[PDB]
Amino acid sequence: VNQNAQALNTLVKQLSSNFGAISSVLNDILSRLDPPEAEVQIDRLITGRL
Amino acid sequence: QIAPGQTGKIADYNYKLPDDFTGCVIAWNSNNLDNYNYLYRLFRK
Repeated sequence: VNQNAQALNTLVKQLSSNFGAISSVLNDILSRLDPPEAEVQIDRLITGRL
Repeated sequence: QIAPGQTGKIADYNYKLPDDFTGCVIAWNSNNLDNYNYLYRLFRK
């Protein structure tokens, strides 16, 4: 029970990690940057989450 | 401003290139060849 619940906690905690993007929040990257540069930041959160 | 995925008065309201434009951009001066006929747009909805 502990190992499944610690694994599911680490999995959600990893949304809020930056992976070298300029924010962990996908709405910061969307609202702050324009599409030419925002996509190159989003691919860091995609490849991190993935 | 004439490159894929850029912003400014021309590249937003007047003529825009996709972030996945496949191709090349070329320009040369025409001061000695071409004045007010050259219209461009300031604003858009």
